[PDB]
Amino acid sequence: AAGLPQFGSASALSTSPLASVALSAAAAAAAGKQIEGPEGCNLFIYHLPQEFTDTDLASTFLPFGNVISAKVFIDKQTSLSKCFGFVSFDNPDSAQVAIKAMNGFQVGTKRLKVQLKK
Repeated sequence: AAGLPQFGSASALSTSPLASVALSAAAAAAAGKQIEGPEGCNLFIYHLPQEFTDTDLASTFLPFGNVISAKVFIDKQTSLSKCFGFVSFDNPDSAQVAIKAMNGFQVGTKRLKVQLKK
């Protein structure tokens, strides 16, 4: 071939008669919301297990314009539920107000620690 391939997009992987394929686990990096923006309105919270998603916090504070959310799940093996989420606000002080004035994870009995950083 000419040696000119097209990249940038993930293509489908078909199976082959070769059989015997090595399976490996991968940790995708998806951000609860829109791409990154101007920092200064960001918040780091840590209260709940892996079930804590970044999208919930972003949505709540959303006046917090450019919304970039990520999450950090923590469990020793499978049975430990303690964890934190990361959020990144890129907007006027309004996003800042979202962070100081608002906790980020409520569970029937849990409250997330919202630590503000501008």
